[PDB]
Amino acid sequence: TLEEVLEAPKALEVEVDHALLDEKGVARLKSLLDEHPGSLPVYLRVLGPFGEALFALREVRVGEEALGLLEAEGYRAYLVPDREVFLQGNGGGPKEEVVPF
Amino acid sequence: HHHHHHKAGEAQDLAEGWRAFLEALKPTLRAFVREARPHLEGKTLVLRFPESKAFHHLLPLARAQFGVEELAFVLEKKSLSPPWEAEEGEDPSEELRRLARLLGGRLLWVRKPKAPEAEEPVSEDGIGGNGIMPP
Amino acid sequence: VYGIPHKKAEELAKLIPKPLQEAELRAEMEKDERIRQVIEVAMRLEGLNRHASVHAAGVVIAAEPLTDLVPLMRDQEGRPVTQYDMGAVE
Repeated sequence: TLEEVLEAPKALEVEVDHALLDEKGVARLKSLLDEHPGSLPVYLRVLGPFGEALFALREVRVGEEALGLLEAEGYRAYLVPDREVFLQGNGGGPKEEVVPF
Repeated sequence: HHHHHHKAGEAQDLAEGWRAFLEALKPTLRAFVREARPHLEGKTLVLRFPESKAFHHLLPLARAQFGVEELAFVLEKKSLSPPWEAEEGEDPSEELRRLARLLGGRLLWVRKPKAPEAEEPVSEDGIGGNGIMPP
Repeated sequence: VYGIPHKKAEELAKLIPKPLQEAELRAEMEKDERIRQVIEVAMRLEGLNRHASVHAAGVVIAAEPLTDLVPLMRDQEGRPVTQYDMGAVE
């Protein structure tokens, strides 16, 4: 349910456009993700020429400060629910996710 | 009268108060005074309509009366008008939020039950618990 | 100084209401690193002359010779111009 999603640990998601060359080489995105370590999986929505792609990042885990400081630049970040979390029936749990509703 | 329709119960009882042009509750009135003004004018123009009331005796015809003096309210926004807020509580907020509008949500709030949510769903508990999670 | 691309310049120019000392849309400065210096240099070159010149109606009639108390110039069209301005002459 909605409250089960909203409580489950959230993750950072940036939505970058197609317009970005590879042989600069795209180190700008990698440099700005380095400075803010933590524990949030970074997702990338690349609106390509045909089909909306889904790209979870690599090693970098954000610390929930890099959302606002990234929106300062020409990127549209979000604090979306983490996809990988959706499973199991403990830790939260499903009882505790009914409490906020 | 389009505003007078939008009327969501007690919604417009404050709306008439907030963008005003009244006279300290306004003698012999009423709220709105902007109900009478278009009756005086008689929309759209219309020559055989705004004369009627002036002959017996929109905005300029309304300013031509009128119970002006007072000067209260302005917008359209202005005002007047375990975890919780908190700390304490003003507003401005002293724990969470806001990059307001959010400010405004803490002033209608007090007091003093938590949750709920009301109206209803559903993020005032989450933002609260999330704000407690960073000690 | 000639009229070349005023593409982003006209956009930056239209943000001004006034001097750059007050000018409130400064959020444009944090975006790019190039335009930080453009503004900062511009406001450093703001009040500077900028040259000139003569006054449409300005005429002085001194009792003793002007050259004793006020220094002089001569413009392009051959007018004896005062080096001080309105306020300084008065």
